[PDB]
Amino acid sequence: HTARLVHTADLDSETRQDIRQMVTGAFAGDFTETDWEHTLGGMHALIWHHGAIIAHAAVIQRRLIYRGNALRCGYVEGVAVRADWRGQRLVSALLDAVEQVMRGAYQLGALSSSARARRLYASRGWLPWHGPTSVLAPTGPVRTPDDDGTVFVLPIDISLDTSAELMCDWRAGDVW
Amino acid sequence: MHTQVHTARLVHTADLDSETRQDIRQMVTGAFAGDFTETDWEHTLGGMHALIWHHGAIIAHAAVIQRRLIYRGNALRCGYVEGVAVRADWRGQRLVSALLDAVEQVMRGAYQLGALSSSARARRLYASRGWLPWHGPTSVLAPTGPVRTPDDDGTVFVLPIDISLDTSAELMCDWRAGDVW
Ligand SMILES: CC(C)(COP(=O)(O)OP(=O)(O)OC[C@H]1O[C@@H](n2cnc3c(N)ncnc32)[C@H](O)[C@@H]1OP(=O)(O)O)[C@@H](O)C(=O)NCCC(=O)NCCS
Ligand SMILES: CC(C)(COP(=O)(O)OP(=O)(O)OC[C@H]1O[C@@H](n2cnc3c(N)ncnc32)[C@H](O)[C@@H]1OP(=O)(O)O)[C@@H](O)C(=O)NCCC(=O)NCCS
Ligand SMILES: NC[C@H]1O[C@H](O[C@H]2[C@H](O)[C@@H](O[C@H]3O[C@H](CO)[C@@H](O)[C@H](N)[C@H]3O)[C@H](N)C[C@@H]2N)[C@H](N)C[C@@H]1O
Ligand SMILES: NC[C@H]1O[C@H](O[C@H]2[C@H](O)[C@@H](O[C@H]3O[C@H](CO)[C@@H](O)[C@H](N)[C@H]3O)[C@H](N)C[C@@H]2N)[C@H](N)C[C@@H]1O
Ligand SMILES: Nc1ncnc2c1ncn2[C@@H]1O[C@H](COP(=O)(O)OP(=O)(O)O)[C@@H](OP(=O)(O)O)[C@H]1O
Repeated sequence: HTARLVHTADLDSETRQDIRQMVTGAFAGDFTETDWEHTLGGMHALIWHHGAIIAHAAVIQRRLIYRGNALRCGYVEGVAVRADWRGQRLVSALLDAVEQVMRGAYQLGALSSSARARRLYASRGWLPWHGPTSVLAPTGPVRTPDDDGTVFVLPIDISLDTSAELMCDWRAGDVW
Repeated sequence: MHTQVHTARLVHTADLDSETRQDIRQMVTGAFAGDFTETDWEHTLGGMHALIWHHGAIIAHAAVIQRRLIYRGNALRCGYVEGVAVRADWRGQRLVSALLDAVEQVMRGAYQLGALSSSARARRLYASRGWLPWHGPTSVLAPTGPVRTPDDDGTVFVLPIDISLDTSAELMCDWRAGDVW
């Protein structure tokens, strides 16, 4: 299988719904209205089999502040492979597409991973963040300790001290 | 299907081949008569470029990049318009309208609102298409906290997509290097 990249604005309404339902079912309900909102706005890597969406990952644009610079970041959201199609390395095909988008448009990729998926990201060259994570909330920088240990980055055109602070920009729901 | 002549084509930054990317950058930089910095170029990257081609050259460009604008404590998902330019030999023919057809389509299909900071020259063009001028004070959520951006007051326009915005309220953009708006 090979993923196809489609911008959110190019999704017909039937396709957009098929994605939301497949991703929601793949997370077994652990995917909220704001998790879905966070998957919108960027490029969706999609894998189909006979007219049905069997795999999805989205890369959206945001800023991550590292050593005072607001790095242009491709943030990965909604990675999911339909349950009956798992164990077939379809996720590797989704990540090939999302990583291609990073190399062509961003300074680094980033994402917040489940304890499970960590081996997968690390095997592809993603780096686990060791420094304290924070978010630039409307009141100012606030640490995000519940997200520590879950963030991974994919440097594109920068070497990174992964034990320095990393502060994402603000949004509703999970900020990472 | 007709030839598609002068219809703007949408291409993500990651899909621009090297020659096209350089053509866009020199064209947009030259369209602005020296008021387009390296940082302003960086701001045009990461999203969808609306491109109009003529004889293999880019004669108009507008990019829609994604960011958040904070309104009443809500981080709205915004398509922000950067690098709007029509090459000078092609101006006066409404090609910017063709760019905006594409930009507005991206807003309706992917964001809660479009926004941009307009030149005094271009304000009427946007207002004519239904973009609303932002009358409230503007600010940016800088690393030290909110800070007003008075130099950007009276320049911002928005295109709400099925959300109602009180355009007299404070509007606070997220942080980046260079001009935040
Ligand atoms: C995480 C996920 C995207 C991986 O997709 P995938 O294509 O199945 O991944 P792979 O084929 O490379 O397999 C990954 C691991 O999943 C497990 N797995 C294998 N078969 C499985 C099956 N039939 N059903 C469920 N999990 C299975 C194994 O641990 C496997 O390790 P291995 O490849 O070294 O043997 C997928 O399990 C899924 O969508 N999970 C729920 C959503 C979620 O957690 N997404 C990740 C968010 S960061
Ligand atoms: C703003 C811009 C994109 C408009 O593009 P366009 O396709 O030429 O727009 P229009 O055809 O609607 O012309 C806009 C106005 O420019 C003027 N104009 C006409 N011919 C012109 C020319 N040859 N050169 C300069 N301005 C001209 C007229 O005032 C016209 O208004 P009208 O339609 O009411 O007569 C273009 O002038 C530009 O690239 N300027 C430099 C970059 C810039 O400032 N971008 C704006 C980003 S906010
Ligand atoms: N809930 C659905 C989401 O799950 C993941 O991210 C989320 C991570 O899974 C979250 O991680 C949390 O849940 C995981 C997985 O159960 C735990 O391993 C982890 N220690 C805990 O902090 C982290 N705290 C936030 C992040 N948005 C996907 N990357 C995106 C998806 O929207
Ligand atoms: N300099 C190149 C840029 O010009 C425009 O935006 C810029 C606006 O033109 C700027 O507006 C300023 O410049 C214009 C003159 O062009 C004045 O009308 C306005 N009062 C003044 O504040 C505003 N302050 C910042 C914004 N990024 C383009 N939309 C984007 C482009 O990168
Ligand atoms: N209305 C326009 N304003 C500005 N340039 C224009 C316009 N109409 C035609 N041109 C250009 O003026 C040149 C001559 O136009 P044509 O290509 O139509 O010429 P031709 O029919 O005689 O072969 C072309 O530019 P190029 O040679 O650098 O590619 C063409 O793009």
